[PDB]
Amino acid sequence: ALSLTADQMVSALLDAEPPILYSEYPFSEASMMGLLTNLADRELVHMINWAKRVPGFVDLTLHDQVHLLESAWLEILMIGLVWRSMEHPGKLLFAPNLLLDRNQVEGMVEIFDMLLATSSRFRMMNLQGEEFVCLKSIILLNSGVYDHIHRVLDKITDTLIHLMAKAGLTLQQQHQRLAQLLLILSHIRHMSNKGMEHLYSNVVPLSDLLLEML
Amino acid sequence: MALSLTADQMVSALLDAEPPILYSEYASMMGLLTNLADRELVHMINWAKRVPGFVDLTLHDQVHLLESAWLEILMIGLVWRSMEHPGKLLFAPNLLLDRNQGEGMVEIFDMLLATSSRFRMMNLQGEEFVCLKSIILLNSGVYTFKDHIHRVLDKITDTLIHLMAKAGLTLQQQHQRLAQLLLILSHIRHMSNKGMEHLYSSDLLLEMLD
Ligand SMILES: CC(F)(F)c1cc(F)ccc1-c1sc2cc(O)ccc2c1Oc1ccc(/C=C/C(=O)O)cc1
Ligand SMILES: CC(F)(F)c1cc(F)ccc1-c1sc2cc(O)ccc2c1Oc1ccc(/C=C/C(=O)O)cc1
Repeated sequence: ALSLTADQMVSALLDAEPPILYSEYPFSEASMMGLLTNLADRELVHMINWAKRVPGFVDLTLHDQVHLLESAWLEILMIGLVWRSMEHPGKLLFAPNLLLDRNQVEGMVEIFDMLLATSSRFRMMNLQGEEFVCLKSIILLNSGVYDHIHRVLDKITDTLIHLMAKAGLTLQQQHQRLAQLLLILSHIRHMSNKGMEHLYSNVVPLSDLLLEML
Repeated sequence: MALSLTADQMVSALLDAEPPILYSEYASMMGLLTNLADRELVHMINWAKRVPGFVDLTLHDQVHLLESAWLEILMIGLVWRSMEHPGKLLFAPNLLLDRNQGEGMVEIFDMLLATSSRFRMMNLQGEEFVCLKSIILLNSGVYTFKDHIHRVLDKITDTLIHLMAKAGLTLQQQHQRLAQLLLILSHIRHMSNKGMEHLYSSDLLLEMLD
């Protein structure tokens, strides 16, 4: 974990990427929720396989692994959502067969627009895939900490910087972009909080799930 | 305007803009905190107006940023004051509450303690603190409304790095510490949302700015 170079870290994260799942082959509030709920359920399974391939995660106790996934699972789904929705302005790509707009469930339009704004921010910054997988790993490891983990987090920070330095950015630009990316995570946390609020205002067996994976 | 300020000039402006540490009046624990928060809000507006680049913004934008960040700013201030008091939160010098003094807020309290311990373990400096508080003000509501904000945010980033470089930290330790600090802002946002929904369980901002 702490032995990996920045390049080894990147390739390991890239190859550990979860597959793009499909929705079940007009919508109502109930039907829309059912599709999204089912999609998220099947995605959680792959998220666990991905998490167990994130450097330093399996080094943790099963107790800590459950706690980190329980806190970050919606954040991870959301950043995954806004990432694949980058090439679709004004639209969210939940699934290749499920591309929705603003007009496409009461109480969700606020978080929907927040996800759209985040996607536009990534597109404006021209977020790269190598940067995306680093941000996703950070979310997993940081969302539920409150010195092994912090050292792994520092390693991912070095990896991000390495990617920016290799891209030709000046050290000032490296620090600025790093700051810009990590501040977005605060907004992703915000969207998750509102999401966890609204959703639980069917798919929560991460403790159950992770244990049956063993 | 503020885009011409140096790192040291940015620090000096923020340090001198710092709000005073208010006192509590010499169950009803909520009443005291509500009153304290009310009086702190007035000074927060004065502080915000002195944050470099904040007055260059639309007033409606100034209001939006303040309403989105006001609890985050109150909390990071609390965490800052409580740094030298392990296991306690210093809402006021005469209002120092323990963990068990903290229905349901014991969760919010523990998160505030944990944040206080981290800043203590990181040995957060005052110059770093005022920068973090400035970031919170400018970043918390930027995705719920122009490019001026991001420019100002970029120079606060420049300021933070400068402070770390002056402290003697290596260039690797600089971006690592920068990352650690900003990741804590995510948890502060989390505490605010959890706090905001408990206060649940703001158009007067324009008046104070008018
Ligand atoms: C706006 C919105 F739809 F994204 C959205 C707005 C919110 F307030 C909250 C969540 C969302 C999301 S984002 C996520 C991204 C994707 O990769 C896949 C699914 C969707 C998921 O839909 C979901 C997600 C989880 C559940 C769980 C319910 C249960 O356990 O009973 C139900 C529907
Ligand atoms: C008490 C606590 F910190 F745990 C806590 C847990 C939460 F879930 C949410 C907020 C808090 C806090 S943090 C803040 C830090 C300080 O500088 C000053 C006061 C306190 C404030 O007490 C408050 C703050 C605001 C209000 C608003 C009431 C209204 O508008 O009517 C009421 C009480």
